[PDB]
Amino acid sequence: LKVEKFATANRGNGLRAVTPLRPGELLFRSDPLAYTVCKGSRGVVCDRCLLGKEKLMRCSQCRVAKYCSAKCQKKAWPDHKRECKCLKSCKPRYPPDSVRLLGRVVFKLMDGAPSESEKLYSFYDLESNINKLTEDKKEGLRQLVMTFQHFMREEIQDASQLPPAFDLFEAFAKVICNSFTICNAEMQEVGVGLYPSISLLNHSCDPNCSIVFNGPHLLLRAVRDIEVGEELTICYLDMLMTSEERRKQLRDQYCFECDCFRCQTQDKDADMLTGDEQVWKEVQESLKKIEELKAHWKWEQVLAMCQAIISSNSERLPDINIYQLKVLDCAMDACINLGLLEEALFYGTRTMEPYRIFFPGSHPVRGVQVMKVGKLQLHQGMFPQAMKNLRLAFDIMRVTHGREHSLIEDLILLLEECDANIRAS
Ligand SMILES: Nc1ncnc2c1ncn2[C@@H]1O[C@H](C[C@@H](N)CC[C@H](N)C(=O)O)[C@@H](O)[C@H]1O
Ligand SMILES: [Zn+2]
Ligand SMILES: [Zn+2]
Ligand SMILES: [Zn+2]
Repeated sequence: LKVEKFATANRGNGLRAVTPLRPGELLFRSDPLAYTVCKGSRGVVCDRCLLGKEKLMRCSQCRVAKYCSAKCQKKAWPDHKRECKCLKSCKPRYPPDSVRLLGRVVFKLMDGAPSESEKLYSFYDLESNINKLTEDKKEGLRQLVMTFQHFMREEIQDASQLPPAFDLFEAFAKVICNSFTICNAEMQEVGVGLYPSISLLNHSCDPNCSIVFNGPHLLLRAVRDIEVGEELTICYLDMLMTSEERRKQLRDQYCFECDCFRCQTQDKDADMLTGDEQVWKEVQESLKKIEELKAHWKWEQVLAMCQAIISSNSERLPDINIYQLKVLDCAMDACINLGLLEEALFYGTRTMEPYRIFFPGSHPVRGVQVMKVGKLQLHQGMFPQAMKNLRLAFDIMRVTHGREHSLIEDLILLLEECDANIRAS
């Protein structure tokens, strides 16, 4: 093990390097203690492997769980067995993701075989911040508790049917500040899970580690050189957020004030907020709907909304503005999913310099973005350009993804195809 739990001065438990670490070094890997497909991806991706398919087969008993294959259906049965009847009874209604997630967790906790996901830190070690919650938040938790009790009612009727140390209210509180959003290879949000060992990592806006998902599986890597004893951190948040926005989310969701170098010095805020507030505020507001559509894989609607914004703001709002940038990114992704590849490259190319600015060093989201643009270029026959970007994507993803991630093999195949096309030209 290259990492260990320790007690920090002022931020609870954390994780630290046992040995010197190099960029790209694998620190930990884990399957989830428990996970579920997220609200917007339900029925779009396989329940088990979280990969999207034109044809998924519904579970016969609930008609809610969907799978890409008989293999996935079977492997998922232990996790699905006790929720099947609960999902069935409430159809077409469907519980919040956290409720479905904790529904799985409670039966997992009764397995006598230790979960690998809990090697460093267990579900019960998870921070709940109970003494820090606002009254409005505690009220929302009590609403969640009631929803769980009703959702689970065919399987569980009383507290005596779960481990004594398990407390439903504190379990929802643990979920708020220890959940991971599982992303597919293209960085679309597809699931949510608990990975208790990985929950040990404290947050920074300039982290020395990063996580990536390959299906439900999580890989933790160093993303720069790290010294013996140094605290290991990850960034909890989207990079395309101002310091005021990050501070709000970290306060509201994680019960802390971020005092990192970036937050203290408003690092990159001026570039993020390029252009006129009266113009970009309208983009920010429009993104609420655009992001929700994207989360539900509604690509035609996303594209329509983004095109309206991109065309109307072209004379006034620069692409480096984070709101304009998010709209370009959504537009690109909508186009890729609809097979509008020339248009996708048009939007993706415009994201390149801002991504270089806002995702410094080695960040998996930038590696994936560069790979997407490289692949589009190769498709469009722009071989020298594609080759530079595919190599750049490799320079990044070798660190952020590593050779244990299946996307690296995919990338190598594109570079070989591009190379062959160059030699043939
Ligand atoms: N940069 C930070 N400054 C202060 N508290 C932090 C920071 N990052 C994480 N935390 C705390 O850690 C919680 C989330 C946990 N996943 C991390 C490990 C946690 N410190 C523990 O003892 O279990 C947050 O909700 C905060 O309570
Ligand atoms: Zn599957
Ligand atoms: Zn079922
Ligand atoms: Zn910060």
